Amino acid sequence: VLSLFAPWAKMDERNFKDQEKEDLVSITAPKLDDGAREFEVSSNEAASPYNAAFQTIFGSYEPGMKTTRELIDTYRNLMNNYEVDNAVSEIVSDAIVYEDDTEVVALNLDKSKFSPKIKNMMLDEFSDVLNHLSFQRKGSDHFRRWYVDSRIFFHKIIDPKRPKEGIKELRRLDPRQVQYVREIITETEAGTKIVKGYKEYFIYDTAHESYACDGRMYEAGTKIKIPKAAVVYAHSGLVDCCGKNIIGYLHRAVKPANQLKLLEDAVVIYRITRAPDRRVWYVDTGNMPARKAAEHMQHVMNTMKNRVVYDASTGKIKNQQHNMSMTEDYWLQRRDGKAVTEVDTLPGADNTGNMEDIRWFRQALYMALRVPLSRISITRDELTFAKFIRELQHKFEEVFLDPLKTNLLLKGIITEDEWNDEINNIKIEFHRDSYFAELKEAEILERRINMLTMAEPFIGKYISHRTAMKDILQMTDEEIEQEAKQIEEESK
Amino acid sequence: VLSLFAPWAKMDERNFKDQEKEDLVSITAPKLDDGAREFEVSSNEAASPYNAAFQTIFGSYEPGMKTTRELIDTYRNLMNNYEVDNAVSEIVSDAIVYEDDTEVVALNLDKSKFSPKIKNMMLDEFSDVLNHLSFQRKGSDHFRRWYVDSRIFFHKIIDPKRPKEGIKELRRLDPRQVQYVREIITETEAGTKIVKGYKEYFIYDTAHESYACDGRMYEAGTKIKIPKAAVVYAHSGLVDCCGKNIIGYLHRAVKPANQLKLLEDAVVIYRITRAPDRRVWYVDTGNMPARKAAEHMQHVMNTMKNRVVYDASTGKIKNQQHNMSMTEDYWLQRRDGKAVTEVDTLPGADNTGNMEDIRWFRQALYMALRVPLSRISITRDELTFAKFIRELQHKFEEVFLDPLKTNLLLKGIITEDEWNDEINNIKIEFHRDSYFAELKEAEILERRINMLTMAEPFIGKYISHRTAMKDILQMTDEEIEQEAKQIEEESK
Amino acid sequence: RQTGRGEGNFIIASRNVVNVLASVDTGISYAAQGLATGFSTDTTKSVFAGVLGGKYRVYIDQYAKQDYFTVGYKGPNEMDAGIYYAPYVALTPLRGSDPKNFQP
Amino acid sequence: LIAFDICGVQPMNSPTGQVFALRAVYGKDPVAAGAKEAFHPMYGPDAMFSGQ
Amino acid sequence: LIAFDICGVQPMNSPTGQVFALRAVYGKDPVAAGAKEAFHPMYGPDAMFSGQ
Repeated sequence: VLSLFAPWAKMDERNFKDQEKEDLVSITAPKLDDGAREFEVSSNEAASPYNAAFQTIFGSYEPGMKTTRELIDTYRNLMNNYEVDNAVSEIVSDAIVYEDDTEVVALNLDKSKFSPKIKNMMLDEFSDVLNHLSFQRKGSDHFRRWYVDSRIFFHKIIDPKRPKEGIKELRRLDPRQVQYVREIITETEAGTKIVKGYKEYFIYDTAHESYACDGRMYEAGTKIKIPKAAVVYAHSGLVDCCGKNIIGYLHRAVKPANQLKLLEDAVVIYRITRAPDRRVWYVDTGNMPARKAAEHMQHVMNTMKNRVVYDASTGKIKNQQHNMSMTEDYWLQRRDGKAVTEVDTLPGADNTGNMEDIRWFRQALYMALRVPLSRISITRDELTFAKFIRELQHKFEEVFLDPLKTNLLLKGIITEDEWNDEINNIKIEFHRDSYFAELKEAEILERRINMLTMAEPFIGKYISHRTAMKDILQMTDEEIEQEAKQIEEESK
Repeated sequence: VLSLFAPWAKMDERNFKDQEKEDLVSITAPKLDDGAREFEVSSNEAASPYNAAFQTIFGSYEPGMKTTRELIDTYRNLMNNYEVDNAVSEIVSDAIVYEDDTEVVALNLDKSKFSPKIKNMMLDEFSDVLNHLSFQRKGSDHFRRWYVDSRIFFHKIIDPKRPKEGIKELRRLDPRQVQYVREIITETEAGTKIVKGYKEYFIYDTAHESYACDGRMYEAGTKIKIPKAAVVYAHSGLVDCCGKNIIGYLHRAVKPANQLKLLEDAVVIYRITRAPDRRVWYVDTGNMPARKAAEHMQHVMNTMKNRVVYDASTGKIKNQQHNMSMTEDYWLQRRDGKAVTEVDTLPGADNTGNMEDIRWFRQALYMALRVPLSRISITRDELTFAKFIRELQHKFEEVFLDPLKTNLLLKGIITEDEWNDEINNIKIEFHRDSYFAELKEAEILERRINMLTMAEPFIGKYISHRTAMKDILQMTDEEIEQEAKQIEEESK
Repeated sequence: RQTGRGEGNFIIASRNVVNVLASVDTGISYAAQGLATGFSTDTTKSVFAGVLGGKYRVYIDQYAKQDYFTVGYKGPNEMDAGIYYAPYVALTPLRGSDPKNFQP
Repeated sequence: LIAFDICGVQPMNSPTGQVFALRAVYGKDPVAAGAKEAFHPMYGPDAMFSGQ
Repeated sequence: LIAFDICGVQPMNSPTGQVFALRAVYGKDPVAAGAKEAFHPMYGPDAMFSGQ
């Protein structure tokens, strides 16, 4: 494709080949769990370079990506509405946590290390990974975009002449312009059951030449093929009823979010219309040609029309005198002894509701936005919510594992085998709201003390002190010995 | 008859031969309550390995999967619907609990074992199985799909040239891409009861030919017969009123989920339609051929139409200026004295609710999702729910126990006979949230402490200290003696 | 070529054809024949004789009037069949009696 | 018996049913003498049609 | 369809490409009737060219 990606191709081609070397065969369905859109291809003997690409590019490009565009557009439109904005804010706030002079996302390398100093190298790289996002200042925004859009992608930079020192700051890719694909690179007797290596690369789309609310978009119109190694990315493990139609967390609320604002708007238009007085004059203009017939109607209007309008700039009636009528005296000069020329009034903006149904709908929406029921101590709802946030962080986390292994491998700090054994678990942790974290511990302590207090009369009779520490205070034995030793020291 | 699966074909055939040597004969029964579809074959047909192709073709005209597809597609949408989705989330959350510096479901071999070396190997193998499934990261997703779909399947991988060592990671098979079948290999003098081993194999399929929203472009073409032994699977003990139709946990919601949706939308439509002002103008255009009559109508409606629009992006009225009239004064005319020209005003989506029905149905629905009524201390409802969660866990778990058996057996660590003797009980224990566990135990202890305290005045007169320790504190004899030993030493 | 959907995948033929198929080495080989073992020839037990080369489903036409075979194609779908049978009503029993003489 | 081993069925839910079929047809008017099927399996495609 | 790997492709990023060939020649004049290609497989070497 382009030599521009040569260092990545080297990484991607090797990974592909190593995967092919494993006979993961006799597998009917392609070995795909989630993510990328596969395009079945076939090959003569082993591969059909650029033949497959023609068929793949056109076969996947034409019938596709419309859905992706719509989902993103929808999610942004959703985000821009009242209380969605807040729900997103709350998630982002809880998900990306930092405070004055405290911890930030951090690489907790507490597991076995190579010698063991590799940890210093990894920690230094980690700091740069954050610097390459400017996470410490923009982390909230990167997260929000991922959460809201369901996905995020960044281009990785290689020197490329001296690639070991070449990793630079990341380049975010436009939403709706990324197609993640896989190829089923095999065909054989009765349908391929041959190792499915796929390559797993991306297609960079360009030229979103359409429109959006109050604007137009522009780009190149080219389709660029990339192996995978070149891009840092993440996406939610959320798929709609069909295929690999990847959706966001915001997807679930699209329905009710819109019907709710629709109901609110319906109430508003209901209240607005009919608010001013309304009435039609009926006029008998018969036995005349239209040329003259119109005079009866035109006359009544010209002299008796209520030409008065409300001043909404200043609370007054526009330039009227005297200050206010006691009655509106109207009259008609009847052409005959018949009630044919008259005024027929219409109903006003009556207080029909009971504008309460809307309360059910809003309640339902708040919840639907993935927020605690209590938002408009310790509870199951909070614990549940916190677990959700933690999982969002885990999904997002790849953004710091990917560029990390990338430069460690590009530079010559870590080998592929070492990465594979370290992780496993090199989990990047995050800070949690300190107020609530301390509160949680405080509540725990109070309960533990109350239990100890009640237990107390028998701590020297039925339950030992060590046992009480282990069951009442939920202490480990090492913890118990440490507490006893510190007490002994203090006692002297 | 694909040689590609020979390692498992061999396992199934050996099992079958062992069944042939069993005397569990003279059985009218299909020998199955919940499982594979029933078909019959002659023994001479069955004798050929290609009988599978033949039976597959028969089964193709009684598709099986078509029904399961309709059920699953329904289940997928129920999961997708708000106030269904969340119940599933809570269930999944409790079924598989994750925490920092905490274990995950693990194999607890505290029961009789053939050997401590095997024990060590099995524990490591169990871990490799979880690693193969990426359980530590995706265990809850696999579970969710299982709960909703009623089942999960996985394709096993064997080298197969070194099928002791080349044991590779599972490929999740999506329900609707697979069916479980069983054949009667026998005939007799009207009513065969001859040993029916059945083999119980699987058939692979897939189809995106039918309607899809997106992301679906594949079809199995021919179907593939897979040895039973080649598939890891689990399913809930939930079946239909007939046959072997496997039912998901959300099947209960099929009725009320949609009843609620139906009512909700009806309420919304009711409220929106007829919310804004609606009115009909009438013009007396009589004594004209029709096209001519319209001129009179146009002479009125082109002046009467209130060509004003409500801006829902910004709450404004388009073409309103000046700010707002005190009244809407219209003039309508007629060519005779006949009160025919007029304007009608129309309803009026009145605030009739009494929005109580939708609420009753929502509560009923929510309960139907197998959740506590306390959801939107420790109670019977919570305990009942926990029992439910364990029931789910103990069916799901086949997903780990099956490959555990297979891998150990292939390696040459265990024999099948040994497997059958050890299990019995090689229970894998699931992690449960320690927060709630602590609360439960603490409450239990509080009550036990209070009982002890109250008993105290006659603990040395009518009942003993031992009595209280075993009856109130619910200690075992060993527990009492050991606890005392520790107390006595602490007292020194 | 004729259907555009797929090659023949089944054979229905005179027992004699089958006797030949079952007695010849159907694989790619030098030359060979012997007693029939390759396919069932016994219409007592089935119609389905076996699969030729693992490729075509072979059946016995027990009523061939002379000696012939038919080869054909059936796809995975119901539309790709050539021949259709939409039963709509089938084998529905009637039970009762005629009370005039009350016989079943 | 092997009555349906090679037969499509799609059992009807009414007597006297129907089936539809579609041919891709070139030459402007789909209904014409000499009209030709774009993907006819036996007859070859016309390469001049989209070209010279 | 038949794969296009039965032939070369050289897809282009522009219309109208060109191909250059380097034909080794002999007989003191690159452009002449009778001039010959040094490595044309149909013909043997001119066995006496540098010789008799």
